[PDB]
Formats: sequence, structure tokens, C-alpha cells
Amino acid sequence: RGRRDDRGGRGRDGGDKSNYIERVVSINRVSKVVKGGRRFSFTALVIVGDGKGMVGVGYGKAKEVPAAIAKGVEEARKNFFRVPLIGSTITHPVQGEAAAGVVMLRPASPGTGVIAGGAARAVLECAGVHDILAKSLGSDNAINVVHATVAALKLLQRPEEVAARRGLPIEDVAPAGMLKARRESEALAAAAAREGSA
Amino acid sequence: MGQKINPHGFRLGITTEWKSRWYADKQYKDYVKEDVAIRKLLATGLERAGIADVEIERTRDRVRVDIHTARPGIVIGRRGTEADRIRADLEKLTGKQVQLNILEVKNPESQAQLVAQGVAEQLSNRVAFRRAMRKAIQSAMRQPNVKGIRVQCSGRLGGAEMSRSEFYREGRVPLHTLRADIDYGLYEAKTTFGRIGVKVWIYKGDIVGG
Amino acid sequence: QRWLGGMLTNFSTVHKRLQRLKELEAMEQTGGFEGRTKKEILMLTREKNKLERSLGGIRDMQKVPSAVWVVDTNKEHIAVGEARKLGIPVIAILDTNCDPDVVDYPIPGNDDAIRSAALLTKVIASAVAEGLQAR
RNA sequence: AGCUCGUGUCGUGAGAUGUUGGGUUAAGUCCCGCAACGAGCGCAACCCUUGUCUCAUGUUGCCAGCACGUUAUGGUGGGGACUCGUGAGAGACUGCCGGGGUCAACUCGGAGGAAGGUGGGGAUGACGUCAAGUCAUCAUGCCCCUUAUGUCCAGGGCUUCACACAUGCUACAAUGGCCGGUACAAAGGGCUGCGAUGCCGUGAGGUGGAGCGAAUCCUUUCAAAGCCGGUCUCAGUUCGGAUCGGGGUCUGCAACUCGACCCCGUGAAGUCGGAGUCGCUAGUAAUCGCAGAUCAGCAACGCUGCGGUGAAUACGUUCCCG
RNA sequence: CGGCCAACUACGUGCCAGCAGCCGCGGUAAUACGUAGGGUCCGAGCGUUGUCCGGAAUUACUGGGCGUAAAGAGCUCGUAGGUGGUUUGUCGCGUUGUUCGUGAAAACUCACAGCUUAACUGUGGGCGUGCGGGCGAUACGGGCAGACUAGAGUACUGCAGGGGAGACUGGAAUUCCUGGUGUAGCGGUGGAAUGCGCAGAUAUCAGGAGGAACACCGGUGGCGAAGGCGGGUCUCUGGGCAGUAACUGACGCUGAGGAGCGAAAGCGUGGGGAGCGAACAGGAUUAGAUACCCUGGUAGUCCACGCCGUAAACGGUGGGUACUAGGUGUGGGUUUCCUUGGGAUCCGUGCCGUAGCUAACGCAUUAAGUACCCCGCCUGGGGAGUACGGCCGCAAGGCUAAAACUCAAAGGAAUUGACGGGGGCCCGCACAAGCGGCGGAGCAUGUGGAUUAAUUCGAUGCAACGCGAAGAACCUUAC
Repeated sequence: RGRRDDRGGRGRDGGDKSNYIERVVSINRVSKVVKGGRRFSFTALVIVGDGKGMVGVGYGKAKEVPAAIAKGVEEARKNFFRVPLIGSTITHPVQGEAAAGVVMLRPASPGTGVIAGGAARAVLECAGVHDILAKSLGSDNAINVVHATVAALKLLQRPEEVAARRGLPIEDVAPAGMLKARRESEALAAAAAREGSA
Repeated sequence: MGQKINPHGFRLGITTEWKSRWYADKQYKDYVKEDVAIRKLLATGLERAGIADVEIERTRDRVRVDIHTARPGIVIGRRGTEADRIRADLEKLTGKQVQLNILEVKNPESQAQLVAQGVAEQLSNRVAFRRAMRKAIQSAMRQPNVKGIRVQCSGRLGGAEMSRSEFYREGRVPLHTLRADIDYGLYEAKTTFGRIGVKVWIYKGDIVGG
Repeated sequence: QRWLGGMLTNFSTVHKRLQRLKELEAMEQTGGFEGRTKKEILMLTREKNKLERSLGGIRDMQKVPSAVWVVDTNKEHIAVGEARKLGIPVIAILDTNCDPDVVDYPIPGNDDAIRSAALLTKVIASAVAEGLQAR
């Protein structure tokens, strides 16, 4: 990924809507032996997302690096994924496993900061979280820890969803501090939203 | 390795015309010598200008030197000042008198020689080589009416020690078909690390037009 | 005739075969047969022959449909997995050996009998015509 | 005869699939299937030459029917009839019939036809390999020389020779040698070039210049092997020509080191060649001359082409090689 | 101021001199060595070395594993131990609630005050995760006292079986023996030769000896805890399964050490010794065979009595228990229905298959799935299952089991290729069928080598060597 700063007198750079947040996690040239030598190709693990908390995971195969990055962008574009939150935190401590990828995603009080390793830091920095506390146990990789983090975010659910599963009136599903954090986060949603209307 | 014959020399009987045209018995070696020194004399300032083709028709010892380029305005500066200087030096180096016709190509980016010009002159200018090619194309892919393209670049690419050849294309470029109308142009970039020889194949169409 | 793999998920490639089929039939109403070499004419006879005999419905489709009706979820597994993958609801016939969890709106029954299967085709085809009448 | 790619699907991933299966092909040629559907570079086709005919076609080319030659022949008035020369066009497509084919591709036979199934041969080298070759064709990055590693000339060398390899040529003879008579080519080459009749030589050649920038003139009307005849009688020879001596001619300022050719003599090895190994499947192999480029001359037995005469064998994939 | 890891250019040496935490940088164009500019990070400091915690979920209580990656004892029985179905009562030992006492000060944490600020110091809380006393609770664990029948075991009726041991015996075949019949070969091999023969072999017939192994049934089949078990019959004995529910009433599970069983080879003493056969000869093959192949051949293989204790003792999967879609074979037994067929059931053993699981292959009601109980075991590769020491053993050896040192890996599964003296299907003057040659002779050209003042320079498997040269007397021409 070099020589991107450019000014063209051509038709268009085609800049348009959906200015999302896009992170390229790792690139390892992938070789293939054929008759008389090696054929080098490229893999780019592409994370895309918006600051609401919708995450994509794309996996680009091409024999050029920006081609593989662009194919990962289109593949994560094809496949988004909804993550439920509280304010800008996570709901409750989970462990995700993608066959060797263990990631523990635990919430924290706000202000602490996204503390995670670089793959999980990528998937969570694209997402709508600002203050959680994760760790990547096992598998020491990028692909399995990204995919394990997304499986970990599939083990998430709303407080309300849990209440619904059990047919119980909330209050009765959460404890009270987390309901107060719901009041804080929806209150600042009201303040920034009504400042957004004017 | 790739033992690929120059396709403008592989279809020079069938589709592509000769560049130089006369008849000569016992005057032929002299006409060859004048043809060579004329093309060396039209190498430098016209390769600044954007030269593509240098045809020399030759009637009863006058001469007619015709050049196809991409900017009438650098070849013809002030009228007669830039034209009649190289014209007059062609009149003095040859022992003859020169009728220099200068003409523009309707699209520079679909001449394979001019594509090789712009690509190699970008590649001497420290740009990214995969970006250059890839932009060598996109443009030409187009634009007129141009059914192939194939760009190869060997040499010290990016200043590296290994001489890596690259091979990008789009569409149909059949070399073994003789009704191909393929334009071919190889021009050689001059970096400080060395020379990056650029080959460009451009397949315009199936049309024989016999 | 034969379920081509990747009709629904890959529509952007198999639509090009359709426009080439339109250019073939529009050059069949043209009448250029003798001006070309007959190896190319017999070759286009093979292209129109196979491409018309195997592709008849997407000739009318154009439009990445909202529903799919499936006979024999077992044998036509490719169509049911592709139809599930886009989010398109599946309406099917289900024998004793078909997994009903892949089909959202089933109609259970034997598929081996032409009377029963063909009658259920009459059911849902009359249903679609009943949709067309009030529209 | 393969090498890939796009988009879809499969897989955590490298990747796969497509491109595998059934049949078919000179061929990933082509059909039928199949989570693939398509494309691209190859293969084929387009181009040149060879094989048949049609139309056009008349000099420098042909000469039948005409006329005139006599010595020498199309040599000459003439003629488009035959060639031939070069332009356009037809013609081979499994197109037509029989059988196998899954009623698909394709294969076995037959007809017509100059030609039958990619008719013959070319030109045409995919993605890449081998750090293959070339900084001496050229161009060139960097390093080195700049009082020499530049440059000018004479002489020498690149041709030396106890050897060893490699590709060729002439042989070892009677399907042959030598003398005499005689018949048939194709293509080419030519300006300070190709150079005829005639004369002088034994012969390289000398003297001379006809005539041609060449379907015309010259390379003789072109060949050699072929055919008819005579002689040689199986031998180190009328085989074989190396070597060496004398005597010349031509080219060039100059043939000593180092040119070719001719004449006279000289007359060696060599009796079909150990292990091994090479080429070739039809106008091929084998053998026979001819021309060309480079070139003042030639180390040309080389290279590139042209034609002449012209075979044997292929049961078949076990074995060696790719 | 390569990468991690904020920060790059030139000059100088070109596998040297040096660098480096690991990966790794130096073979005349190093952003990795040395010097320079320049940048970055810190700052009265900044680097190095050592020692500890961290990252290391890498000794995993919180928080790991054991089919193939390190890792399931060869298999059982059982001592301590750990663990415990249903239910009534009681105790208050575990557990829990509460209050009292205590946990010195300092530190630590929160607030505040004081020193120009801060470090620092002080005041007041909290912390002091604990322990002892009093009072309360009784679900769960436990103790005691009882009750129950589903687990466990017993009785009864059957049933299947190479389960084991002892004893007696059967035939086919191999070898030798005596006797016929009868002649020059037999045997053996890719091809042969040592070898047995011509003194009567091999061949065939009759009889005799003796030993071992059990054709066919017999296989993806039965039984055993695992090793393992197949001629027959008899005698003694072990386990399993089903059916009824008659009895006992939790007597269960596992099991550190421990005892027992445990293929083959091997060991001791005494028998036996046909076939096969290590070692050991000769023969052959081969460069050479201390090998394969051949001919012979001793211990051994066999039995009696003991040792030994090991195996790819492998399902590479410790034992127990409950649950979790199915489909189809076959083994043992009960019953409802058609009337042997089908169903249902309990126990067994295979093949395919969801969910789920796994690194992947795979597993998948006979789990590698979901959970509980107990045991074994693993902690990078070598060094090494080795030394030292002890224990057992007649010995061979087994068991238990390190360190220095060294490496930056050693591994598992799958992928793309190449490769195979792997398989299949194909082709090419690739072989076969022919014809003509080369290799021996003379010369012509080119190369090697040696010469030389100079023998200019290039091109050395196929794809260099009548090749750059389509013309070396001078020129060419580089020497």
C-alpha cells in the first residue's frame, strides 16, 4: 500500500456516501509452488464498520495489495454484523472461540479505553465501542482472533432480549447500575440528538 | 525465453504498411544510410516532443519526411523557427531538400508507441510502476475503440536488484492471428538505477479491411 | 433441465449470457447466415441450441426475484441453499426425506407422482394468477 | 497442449471448483454430464508456396495453322491455338451415399473429383523455465585508464603441434575406373559488372571487345549422374589421391611466414572399419550436378537454396529414451 | 534511527574489519558494519550488566491438557483415601447471619491540613481480606437414629460360546526306515552353481517309526479382564446374557502404594526332536556382500517344572454413570401381531450418517458430543528412559530417574508442486522392421591441451566445438 496521494484530471475519484471506518489488519504474501517456481499472491484481512456498532469482516485474495484490500472491502461490505452495546461499552463478559481463537470481551466503566491486542483492537475500533476490556487468549494470530472476536460479538445480546427470552419485565432481568447506565447513554443520545435536530 | 516476433514485423506484408517507401536499384545503400541518419536526427528533439511515427516517402531525389506525433505545437513552435530548423538541418545533413509534413494522431493513448512513451517517461520520473501501467491502461482501455492491451515491464523496477518482469492486460490480444491490426511499441525508461524496457501491445480490432 | 450453480447468488454473470442470447436471436431475425462461414453458423446453432434449451425462465426474469418455489429440496439442494443465502423465502414440497428447517413456507407431500406434484404446481400457479388478477 | 483470470460457491487458511467424469480429437478439438457460469493467451482459421481448372493475357515469352528462311536454331514476316509469365476467380466443406454411434460429437467403407477428411511444405513459438547466451552489433547503470587500458603505422600473430576430441569431404574399387559419341533441368547472378564469335596457348588463361542495368545480352544453345560403344580382369592394381620436386597463370602495392587454379612427374595410408553411436517413414533416405550471399582474390569439402535419378520397411507397444 | 520499535541519507571499507535482544546484517552501488550530516527519544542525566515479577492461560484455584501434536499405567483384583441413590427425624461439626473482642504504630488507600510547589510529613476515616467469644438460622454437605426399592448383589427358569485346565484318541501331509517296480537324472533359478544321485536317486506301490500343526467348517463371526483361544471325546471348573421378581436393603464407584495374570524372544533342570530354522558354512549375485536368492544346518520352536515381565501388550482412545435425529447389517434371548414374516424389547458387534465437537483429518447413542465422580500422566528438542544411587532378576536385563551442556527449534494435520526402479490411459524415427552412415585411413574446418613475444575476445551437457566469421596475406584486428 504505497503511492496513494494523487491528484487526477480524470473523470472522477468517485468519492460518495458511506464514509465508513476501514482498517487493514494484516498482509502476508501467500506463495504457491508450480512447475518452475513460486507464484506470489496476497491476502488482506479487511475490517470495515461505522461508529454505531455494525462490523464487517472481509478477506481479500488478489495478487496485488490494494486489489486484495479492495476485495476485502467489498466482501465485508457484503457481510455486515450487528453488535449490541450499552452507551459506548459492551453489555456483559463473554468468551468467543473460533476453533483456536479465544477472546475474552469484558465491559468496564467509561473512560478506561479500548484495551485489546491489534486484531481485536481493529475490530473494536471500527465498531461503536470506546471503553471495553478484552484479551486474546490462544492462537496468537490475526485471522482467528478477528473471527473469534466476531463470534464473541455474536454471543452478545441486549438486556431486553434476555428479558424477552425469559418473559420477565426488565428491572427483573438486569441489575440496577446497568439500567442507570442505560438512562445515562439514552440521555446523552437525547442531548446530542436534539442538538442534531437544531 | 518468450521468443515473440515483433508483430509489426510479422504483419508488415499483410496489414501494417511499411514506414519507408520508394524504389531503388544501385541507390539503395545510400537511401538506407540517409534513412538511418534522418531517424537519428529525429530521435532527440521529437522524442521530447512526442514522436510516434517517422515515415519517409522518397520521390525523384527530393525527399518527403512525414512525422505522426501527439502535439503539433511542440514540433511546430514558432512557425518555421522550430519546424524549419530541424527541417533545414535535415536539408543539410542529407544532400537533398526536405519536404517535412507534420501531423497529429486523433488519440495519443491508443498508439502503442505513444503509450510506451508516456509509460516509460513516467517510469523515469520515480512514480509507482504498478500505478503507472495500471494507469497506462485504464485510460487506453477505452476512449476510442481498442480491443486489447498488454503491458510488460522488465528491468530494475523500483530500483530493486532483481530484474522483475511484470505483465498486466485487459481484453483480447491475439498475436498468432494475422488479421489483428495490432500496434506494438517498446520504449525504454531511463532511471538512475538503469533502464526499464516497456513493451505495449494494443489490439484495435478484427478488421482486415482488405 | 439442469440447475446451474450460482443463478441467484451470481446474477451479474449469468445475465450476460442472456443479453448474448438476445443478440443471437436478434441476429437470427437479421438473417446473416450465408455471409458468414458455416462452421460459425453451426457453432451459433450450438450456442442458441444449448443456451435456449437450458435457459428459458431467466429469459423472462431480469429482476432477482423475491420468492422461489422448489420441487424436491433433496435433489435441487443447490437452489435451496442459494435461495436461503440471499434471504429469499423458500416454498417447497417435502417428502419424508427432506429437512424442513431450510424451507420457511413448506407444502409437505410426495414428489415422485406426476399427478400429485403437478397438481400442487396447479395450486400455486393458480395462486399466482389470483395474485395477478386484482393487481 | 497447455497456461490463467473475472464473478459465484466450498474451506478458519494455503487453496479448491471451473480445467475433474463418460466418449472424441493432430489439439483444454468437440459433444454429454457436473456448484459452476463465462471469458482470455494458446490449438485451429486468416497469410505465402505447391497440386487442378475458368476468365483476363501477348513481348524479350510460346509456335499449332499460315508464309519465308538454308544453315543454325522461332531464324524472320506473322499468329492466341497450346504452353509459360502474373492478375482476378472457382475448388474440400465430413459437402453427398452406406455402417457404427446416447440419434451427440466422431469414426470404418463408397462415389464424384486434379486433390478426401488438419492434400504437401512453410511463416507463425502461449504463461514461464534454465541467474542458459550476448556489456564485442547496439544501448546502458556503476567501477576503472586519461600521458595511457586512447590513437597512427611497419613488420609479426590470429594458420604454431608429441597430442585428444568434434563436424564434414575423398576413398578402400567392376552397380567400378579411363577414352569416344549422345539426351534431358530448375532456379538464380551481372556497371567502372557479366563479358560472346574470332585469334595465341596443352591447360589454367592471354589478346579483344559483340551484346546487354537485362523473360532479350552474358552466365555457352546451360548441367552432371543417364544411355550406346570400346578398354581394363580383381591386383595395393589403369583402385586411391595424400605428400613431395620441377614448371606456370591470375588476383592484388605485396602470394616468404599464409591464396587459389593449371601442367609434368611423384603415388602414401586405405581390403568397409572394436566398444559404442547417428540420421531418416515419400518424391523422404540415398546419390548427382547447378546457383547464390560474404568476396580484388580465396582456405567453400562450409552455409543457404535449386532441380535430376530415385528405394526398403513399419508385425506392433513387451523393452530403452522424452 | 532493517523488523518488532518514534526516528534516513551520503561517504569509507565489499564474507574483511566489525554488528546483533531474537529474526539476522557484511561476496566494491550496506537506510543493519565505521564516519559524517540529519532525525527521533529521553534530559542532569542516558546507556550497559546482574537479580526479581510481568507479558507466560508457559504448573492453568480463579485459568490448561492427554486418537495422531508432550501426555491413558499391558490388564485386572483390592488396602488406606476420595466420592455417594430415595426419604422422615435430630445435632449444629462445614455453611451462613449478626454483635463483642482483637488484627500495635508506620505503610497502603480516601479526604484534609503543613513546608513557595512537589517529593515529604501530620490529622481523621477505610484497609487490617483473618482469628476467638456470645446470640440466631437449618436449605445444602456431614454425624447419629431410622425408613424405601430404581443402583449393587443373591435365588429360580432357561440360553449361547475356539473361556480355562487335565486325560484319552483321529486322519491327511512332510521326513526317515525296511521291501518291491524301475532307470540317468533329480533339485534349484531372474539365469545358474554348490548339493543329492549313477553303490540304484527323484518317480511310483506296500508296510513301519516319530514328531509337530490342526485343510474343509471359518468370516469382518463367538468367548475371555488383557494376553489370548479353533481335530474329537470325556472329566473338573470360570464368566456372560435374558425372563420372573422371590430375597437382602445403598452393601455403590474408583483406587496412591500392593498382590496377581501377562504374546514372542530369552533363562534354569529333565525329557523330546519330524518340519521350519537365528548363528554357522558353501554356491551365486556384486566393485565388494559379513545381505536379499540357493543348498545344507546347531541353539530354538515341542512337553514337564519354574524364572523373566517386556511389544505398534494398538481402538494408538483409564474406569464408572446419566442423557443426546436416525438408517442398515450380523450375534444371544424374551415376547404383540400378520399368520416363517413384521413389530417391540434387553445385551453384543460392524458399516453409513445429523446436531454437537476438532488444529485438521476425523468422531459421531460402541463419542473424540453434553455433564458428574476417582485414578494415571504431560509441561520445547536433543542430552536420555541414559548416568549415579537403590529395588527385583540365575543372567540377559527390567523398574525408579537426573544434571552440565547444547539447539531455535523438534513436532501435528492438511495444500500446491516436483519426484517414484507407483497405478492407469496415451503419444513422438522413442524402440522394433529396414536403409544409409559416424567411430578405423587420408585430408578440410572447429575446439581442448601444450606451445608462444603474440597465439585477440567470446560460446563447454542436451541447447559449446564448419559457432559469433555471409570470406584472417596488408586492411579487417581487438593481440
